Amino acid sequence: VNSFSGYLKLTDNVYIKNADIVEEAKKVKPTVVVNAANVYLKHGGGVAGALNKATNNAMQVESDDYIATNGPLKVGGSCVLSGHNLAKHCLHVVGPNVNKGEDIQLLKSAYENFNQHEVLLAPLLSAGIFGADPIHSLRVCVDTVRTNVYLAVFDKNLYDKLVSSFL
Ligand SMILES: O=C(O)c1csc(CCNC(=O)c2cc3nc[nH]c3cc2F)n1
Repeated sequence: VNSFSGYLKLTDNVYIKNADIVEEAKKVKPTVVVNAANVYLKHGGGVAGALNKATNNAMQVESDDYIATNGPLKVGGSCVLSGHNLAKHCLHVVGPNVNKGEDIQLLKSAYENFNQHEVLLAPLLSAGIFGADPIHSLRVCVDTVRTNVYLAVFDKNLYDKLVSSFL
């Protein structure tokens, strides 16, 4: 049993809810919240901008030190950093950004990072301002992630479309 509430069950291990991931993280304090990161960990907008704002920019400060030491992530890659006031840990995962021309096949590699964590609160990778089709992102998620993933979808209209079209 875990503390996630109000989710629709899509499969054995994937659950979904119309929710603001920031508010959901603040209430659950999950072990892992996933950020929709870019390779530079520049958390300017979308999910990343919202998560970072909720940490009062502490996420960005920590991220800048990480990049100064380690250099950029790979598209499809990830790193584990602090969850600050939102979670124990934040898994920063880089989905391909279609608006940068990045190969959508890397979306599966991005979701594979979730398998290193038994339970996660996450957004749909490469959705929103990353330009991919969220229906496709949900399909890749379901077909790739084997650990228990709680997906937060901010837009109610999109949430309803994702549920109604799910196979
Ligand atoms: O419906 C979805 O989940 C969806 C559609 S596009 C996309 C990526 C961009 N997300 C955001 O800008 C975003 C900003 C927030 N500010 C406060 N809480 C937020 C949650 C967010 F998700 N997510």
